[PDB]
Amino acid sequence: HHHYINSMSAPASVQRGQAFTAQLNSSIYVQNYDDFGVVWGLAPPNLNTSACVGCVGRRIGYTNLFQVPPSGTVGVQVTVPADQAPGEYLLIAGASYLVGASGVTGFNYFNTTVQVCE
Amino acid sequence: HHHYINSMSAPASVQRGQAFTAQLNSSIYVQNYDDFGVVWGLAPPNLNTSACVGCVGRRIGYTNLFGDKADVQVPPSGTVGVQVTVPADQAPGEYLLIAGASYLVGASGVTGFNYFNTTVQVCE
Ligand SMILES: *[C@@H]1O[C@H](CO)[C@@H](O)[C@H](O)[C@H]1NC(C)=O
Ligand SMILES: *[C@@H]1O[C@H](CO)[C@@H](O)[C@H](O)[C@H]1NC(C)=O
Ligand SMILES: *[C@@H]1O[C@H](CO)[C@@H](O)[C@H](O)[C@H]1NC(C)=O
Ligand SMILES: *[C@@H]1O[C@H](CO)[C@@H](O)[C@H](O)[C@H]1NC(C)=O
Repeated sequence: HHHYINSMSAPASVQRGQAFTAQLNSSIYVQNYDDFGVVWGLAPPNLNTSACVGCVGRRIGYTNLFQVPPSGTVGVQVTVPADQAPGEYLLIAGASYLVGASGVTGFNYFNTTVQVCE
Repeated sequence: HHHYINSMSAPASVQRGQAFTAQLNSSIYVQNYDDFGVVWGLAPPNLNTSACVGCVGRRIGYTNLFGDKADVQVPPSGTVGVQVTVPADQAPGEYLLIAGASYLVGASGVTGFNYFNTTVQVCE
């Protein structure tokens, strides 16, 4: 229990209804750290997280994690629903976690721009 | 898809090293609502959450709630029991049992944690 997800990547373009792979990177940490899961969201590219605290957009997946390489890469399956309108979006990964002796829990967010094609 | 965990209960006393049954209630929700999982923590009885934002204390369990491989099936409205086990080395005494339920809600996809606590005595 001493590694955390530190970043997320994904293809620049995806086809709706067709699964693709998102990559999650991890690194070692001194404090105890638990990655519980990752919610996958598809958001408008203009999303304002200050006005919409915690927002990830439309939920398109959830990955339970609680396997994961402590200091490397893991691939995760993600699908944009077939009915999604084409265009530019933000793909948002919301990683739930616990850290430390006090058990601080929360979400870390990672995003990338993706083009959703028919 | 339209229900949410709104409360938690547990026994007044639990034996360390032994699993006990905690209860999670759920209610109907107007907007779309996902419960992803519940982290179970043992926190000092004096925990100030204003100073320790989002703290659950020592992690003693995690219940995955999403998908068909979910640990338990939450009824849209009602209660479900969850097996939670206090570590065998836990110091005896009074604690807060804290349940941290991760969620997503609404068309904007607001994600976060809801916290429910109850006082529990841990005995040898
Ligand atoms: C993830 O980590 C690997 C090295 O472990 C690196 O090659 C890759 O570029 C990283 N991706 C991101 C988005 O940081
Ligand atoms: C997307 O991530 C960047 C950092 O990688 C951050 O500055 C930006 O606020 C994020 N956007 C949203 C909508 O979360
Ligand atoms: C909801 O939980 C409370 C205790 O937290 C309990 O009194 C009640 O019976 C529960 N709901 C149902 C349907 O029993
Ligand atoms: C315990 O739950 C009550 C709700 O009845 C809440 O007011 C209180 O802040 C909780 N305690 C902590 C330490 O969060």
